[PDB]
Amino acid sequence: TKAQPTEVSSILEERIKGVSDEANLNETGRVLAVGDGIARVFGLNNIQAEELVEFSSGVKGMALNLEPGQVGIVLFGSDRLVKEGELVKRTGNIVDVPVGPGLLGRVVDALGNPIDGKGPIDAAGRSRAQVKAPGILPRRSVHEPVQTGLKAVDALVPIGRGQRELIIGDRQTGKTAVALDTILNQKRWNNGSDESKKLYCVYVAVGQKRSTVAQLVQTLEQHDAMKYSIIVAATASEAAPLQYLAPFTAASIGEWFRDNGKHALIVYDDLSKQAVAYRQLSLLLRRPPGREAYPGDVFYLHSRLLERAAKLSEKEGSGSLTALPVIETQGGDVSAYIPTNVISITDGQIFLEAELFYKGIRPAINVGLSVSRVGSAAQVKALKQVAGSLKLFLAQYREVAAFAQSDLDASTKQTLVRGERLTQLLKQNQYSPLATEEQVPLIYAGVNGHLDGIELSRIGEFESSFLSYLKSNHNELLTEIREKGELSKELLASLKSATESFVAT
Amino acid sequence: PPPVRLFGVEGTYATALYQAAAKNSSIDAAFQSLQKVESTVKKNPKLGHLLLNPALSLKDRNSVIDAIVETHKNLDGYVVNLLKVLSENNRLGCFEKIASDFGVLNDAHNGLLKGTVTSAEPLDPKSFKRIEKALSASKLVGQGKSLKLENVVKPEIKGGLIVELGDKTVDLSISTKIQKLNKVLED
Amino acid sequence: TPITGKVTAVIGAIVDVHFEQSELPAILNALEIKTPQGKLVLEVAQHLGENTVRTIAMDGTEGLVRGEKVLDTGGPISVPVGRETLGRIINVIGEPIDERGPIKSKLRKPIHADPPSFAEQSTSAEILETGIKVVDLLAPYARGGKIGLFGGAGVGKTVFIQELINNIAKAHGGFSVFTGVGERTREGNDLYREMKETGVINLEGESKVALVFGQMNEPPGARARVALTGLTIAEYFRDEEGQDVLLFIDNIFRFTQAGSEVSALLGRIPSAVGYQPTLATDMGLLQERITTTKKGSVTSVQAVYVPADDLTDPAPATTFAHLDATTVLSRGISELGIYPAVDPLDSKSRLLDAAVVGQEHYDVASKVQETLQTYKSLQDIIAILGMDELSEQDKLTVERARKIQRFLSQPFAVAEVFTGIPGKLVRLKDTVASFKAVLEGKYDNIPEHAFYMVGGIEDVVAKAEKLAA
Repeated sequence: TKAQPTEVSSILEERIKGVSDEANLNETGRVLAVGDGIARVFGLNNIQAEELVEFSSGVKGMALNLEPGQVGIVLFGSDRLVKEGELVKRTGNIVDVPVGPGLLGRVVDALGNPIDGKGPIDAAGRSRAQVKAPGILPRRSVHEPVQTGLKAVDALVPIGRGQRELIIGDRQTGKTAVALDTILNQKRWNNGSDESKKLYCVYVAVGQKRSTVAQLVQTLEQHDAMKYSIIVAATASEAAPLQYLAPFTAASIGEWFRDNGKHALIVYDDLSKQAVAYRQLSLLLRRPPGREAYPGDVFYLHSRLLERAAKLSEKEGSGSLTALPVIETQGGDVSAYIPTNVISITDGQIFLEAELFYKGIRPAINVGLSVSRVGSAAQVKALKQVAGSLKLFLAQYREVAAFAQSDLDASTKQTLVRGERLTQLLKQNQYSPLATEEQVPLIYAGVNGHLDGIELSRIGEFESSFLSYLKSNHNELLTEIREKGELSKELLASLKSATESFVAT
Repeated sequence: PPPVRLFGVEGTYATALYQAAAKNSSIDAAFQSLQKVESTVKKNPKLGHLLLNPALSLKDRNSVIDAIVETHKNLDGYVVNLLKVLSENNRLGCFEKIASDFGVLNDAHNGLLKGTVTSAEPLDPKSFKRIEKALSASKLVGQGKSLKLENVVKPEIKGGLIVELGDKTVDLSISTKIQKLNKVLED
Repeated sequence: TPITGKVTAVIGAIVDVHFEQSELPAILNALEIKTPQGKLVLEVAQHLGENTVRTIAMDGTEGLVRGEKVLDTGGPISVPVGRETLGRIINVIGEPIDERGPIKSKLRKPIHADPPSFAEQSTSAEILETGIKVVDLLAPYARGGKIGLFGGAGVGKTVFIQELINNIAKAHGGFSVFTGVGERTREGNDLYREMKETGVINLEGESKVALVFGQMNEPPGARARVALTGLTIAEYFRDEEGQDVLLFIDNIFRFTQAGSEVSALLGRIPSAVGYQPTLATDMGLLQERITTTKKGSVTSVQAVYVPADDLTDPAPATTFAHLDATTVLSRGISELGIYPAVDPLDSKSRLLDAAVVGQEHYDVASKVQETLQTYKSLQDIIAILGMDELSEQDKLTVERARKIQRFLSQPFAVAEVFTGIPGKLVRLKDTVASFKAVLEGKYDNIPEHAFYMVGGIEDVVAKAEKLAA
């Protein structure tokens, strides 16, 4: 006829034997059938929705399905630990994770257990994992700088603080490095006394080898930068429900900084592995497969995660928390449900081409499929002026090379000469972050066509020599770009003159 | 768990009832009260057969229970809690089903075989007795298990006789012999 | 009235209540469950028997203690509408979330309403022009019409719509509604700011705009009834104020998507892909409440975030049914660098005709379509064997088509921020002349690059002088 959870013979036997089990089922439960990393518990009638429960196995779970007579907890933990008819006690609180200031230079897991084991986490509070996005009214436009040290990603992609900006590209191109370079570049920003010049960068590692992350941590401490950055970890080892809760928890920690008004940044690497995790969880919850077998609430998950990163209003102290979610594109095909969903949410994407990567640019920023919907201003005015038209130029090189494969018009050839020469200038090797002051003249040179004086072979020589030359000839110009942050007509002329001077030699 | 496992679906209620009242050792009492309420089911045929139909509310269902226990107070007490369960679970179609299941389960706990000697004719009482004697004589009855034996008339059994009890049958039929004949005299 | 219930289940934000009292709220009633954090408005969607309804919860469920008292607030949720909704940004509930304080509600109107009748239709045909050349040539709009846009949203998709707001709504005198379902909060903040700046919303004095904003953060169920909420405000303008309205919806894929999620939870077995079985009816009802009636003809702009550009996914397909014009926007054409990124063989309007917009316009468009179709047809052939190795007559056509494609590139006003190129809005009469000339190869004596990202024919000529330098 029908199957009801009370039909379970031991439960059924208590009801027959008089009735119930003395109101023990309002705040403690006893586990019923269990497996598939979800448990069905009898009682816990005072359970709050999305409460954290602690099982006597030590495993803690988030109530997901509140059903008449039974609750379907999701086990943040391994199955072997949990056993049937175990007594579940209510934590009594909605899932919260400790948040505070003393997570800078800490590796924690998703439960906030310090897996760096640099003692207990110094956390002011705990804050609920899910928190609503700031509305239209608490939002405020971005204008703060985020300089990545990668000229392309800092002259074709303007990034500022409190934004939502996608970083997308191909599997195991050491995808991480672009972000690592940003963290390094804003070392001197983060050596800045002003804490609106300090970023607190959170690296959420989802679905990555526990070994690889440990190498990264050591790398970060070699590059002396761990102390201004947080690492949240949800490794490959870590259980799929933990992985599901990992980005949300990380964003709570960031929000404590954000809600100090202080400027932060968070990199969620890789949400594609969250998609697989949510898929696993959903399928094991027997929720009907969505497209590409990825659940239908995957859009909801990502959108809730992403939209909690913001540049708050003046009232809220201009609470920056930049978001850079790192998507591992399926075969480099941006048509694909998970990538497209992210693209629509984010403002700007930074697609990278394998062909260019292979063709010796590490990093190799495809600019056909990199856009930044951050638009004009979010980076230094000097780097708006000099950067002027370069997006056009490299999409004129793109156009030129579209039809390059018959006869060439002098206009196309001139562009090809600029394009190729510009491409050499673009090239940057990993762990070479470039100062803002340094980026202005290089871009000036190419834009003002003074880079035709250099041949492709000698572009690299020109770059290093030019920077050394500028400093030796007059570091005054660069100091002006350092403080003024703008090129006065005199400074601009002086720079034109200076560029011409070096170009000549 | 208490003797004789029944894998009844909605018979899980009967199983539960059995073990629950076995552990309270009020099984004979249960069986008797169950007979009495079962009797009052048969003796309530209008709206006690014709309102075993699912259309009752929670509140209206409860009031059907209340009318039944007004009719008699001979109830196990555990089966009054079971009555509550059946009202709440709105188990009413498999209500006499549960009664039958508990009865079988109970009288199995007491020990009592069942049996039938389906035949193509209604055999003699002399036959019933002679066969019953024979069956008790055969090691099939080992005692602690009694017997019911009903010879039934079924035209379907063509040839022989068929004895059935304890999931052990001797099935004499004409059909199997006919079958062998047919097959070989066509091949 | 106080009609109690308890929350038996909370399977997502599709709570099930058991109204203890046999007095059972009817379907499409609204219920208030009181909570320490505000209240929750839930809407009865099924009666599952034994006085246990299953209710959509329009707010994000959490904290719920199993068995929570309910009170029945009855009927379809009645939003508050008015001239004092103009300026306001309103929550799904109707709460002014831009905190211009409470709406002085004249009429509070039910969320659910029925589309006007076949006889009540007043079928328009009045041309609405934008000044966007590609739009004008290929699929000219009509005021009161139903306009449609497809492809990846916020791929400048949002920007395209913003350009439409900039052009069309700064040429529309009546009211205008922007309703953004799953809107990007920063973009919304910018838009609100821009609107306030351009006086379209003016905090003091009247606003000829009203706003509904639905963030994609907000749970699916809330997003489902964002559309209906906006649609009610639109009805107040259409009917009660009478006045013709603009309407923007961005994106209605989010409406469909939300529906598919809740359908599963409701218990409805999911139809193909996963979509709600009631997809067609709901879309139909909604898009016929934006219809052209004797009481008002409401210009609608519908934006579909086509998922992975699967138009074959039934929801975009069924959008075409409820449209009179479409302007499917192609990612490929975006890759080709064209802004507007409009697919040129996948735009249509019924307004395009040889007498509706005249024979000359129609002939020009016909030739453009044919020329481009040839060029696309020979794309394989060209690549394997050069266009040099293809016919001379065709080679002229190919070169011409490359020019035409570039000619269609036109900068835009609020694209000016992103592109960095000052916008161009070119008169429709001018457009026909300009394209006609190009087709007659009059100006096909100058570079292909000249035609790229510029407005009128005169601009191309001037840019030839620029290129020459």
